[PDB]
Amino acid sequence: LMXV
Amino acid sequence: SFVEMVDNLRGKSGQGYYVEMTVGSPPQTLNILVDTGSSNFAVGAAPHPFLHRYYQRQLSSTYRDLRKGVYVPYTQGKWEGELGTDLVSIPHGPNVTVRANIAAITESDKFFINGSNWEGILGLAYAEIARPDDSLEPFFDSLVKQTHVPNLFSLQLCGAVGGSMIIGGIDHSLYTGSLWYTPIRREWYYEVIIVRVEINGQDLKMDCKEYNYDKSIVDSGTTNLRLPKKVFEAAVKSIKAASSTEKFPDGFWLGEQLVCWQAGTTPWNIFPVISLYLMGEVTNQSFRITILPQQYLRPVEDVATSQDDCYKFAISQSSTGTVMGAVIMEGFYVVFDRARKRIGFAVSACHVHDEFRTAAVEGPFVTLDMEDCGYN
Repeated sequence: LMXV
Repeated sequence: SFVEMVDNLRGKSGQGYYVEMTVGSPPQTLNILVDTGSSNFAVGAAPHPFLHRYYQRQLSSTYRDLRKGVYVPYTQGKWEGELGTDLVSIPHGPNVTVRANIAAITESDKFFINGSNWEGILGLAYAEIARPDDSLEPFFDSLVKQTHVPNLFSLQLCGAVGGSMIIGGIDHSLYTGSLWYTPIRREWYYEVIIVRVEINGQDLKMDCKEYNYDKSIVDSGTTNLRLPKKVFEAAVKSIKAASSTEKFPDGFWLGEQLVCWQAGTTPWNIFPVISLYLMGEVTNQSFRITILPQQYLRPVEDVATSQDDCYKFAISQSSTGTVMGAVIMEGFYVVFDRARKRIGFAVSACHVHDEFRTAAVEGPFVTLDMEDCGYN
């Protein structure tokens, strides 16, 4: 996962 | 009353950790991913192959439309939707209800994950990086303004049962030893400053500015420990050299290819520990957090005959600065002390074990010219  | 929040998180590092929340009246239950790397509260509000349920504005009588569209792009994945407000609660959290901004996701691209079990995202970072702009008050900001909940939260992520998100405080039963604090450099992402890096007690000997190029952030919404090109390469070169007596598949060091060993024969000893030194609270003072291989070797199911222990390299390259993801957070209890602009680290009660080694948070250390480690 690689969240802005 | 923090006991009511202990163990209120589920999920893993690979697919994120989520907390149960309710939106609308009557209350609609949804699992929301905890993301300290963004500042928008958003939930699926339209059908999607990976969504088992979604927010139905039509069924909520307290829903209000802001008549504004919005989209949020992430390092990986993105979505767009319609802004509006509604009543939000956290069942296993403080006993309060607040009206917060909510982005109803109508379209998305590589955002939702198959079988993650969460249908929304809770951006806990600051308004400065909220989309469309900083006028859209972030959920946590709304909570603190509308209630007496203290301005801080802590995260205890446990790898492989679940974890805890203590909203409004620190629960001492979740950690051992002392809490060490590093300043939040700037209020946008939870930015910190790494001042030194060692692998198996060996200094990487790089300009500490490289460690924070172009910044360093703490992100529960990122799986791996991601490092700038320069740093990543040096780290891999060092890790490879340490485990050179072992043969690894092609693409393993790229976080792609999987590697396995006979059930219970994983040679952890050949993998080095990594020490990240963080800027401290006083002049010329820092402290270090030590990462064990059990943290950067993420356990994954065997594609075929699930019998052996398989893992994926959880350290990868980044072009947007260092990212201290879940694999790093899992070994500790992390306090996001917004009120005092600092982030605290302590050994977690649910830390993974090792025979001859142990994760740790140690200090104090003397480190000169730490300010020059920050990038401008």
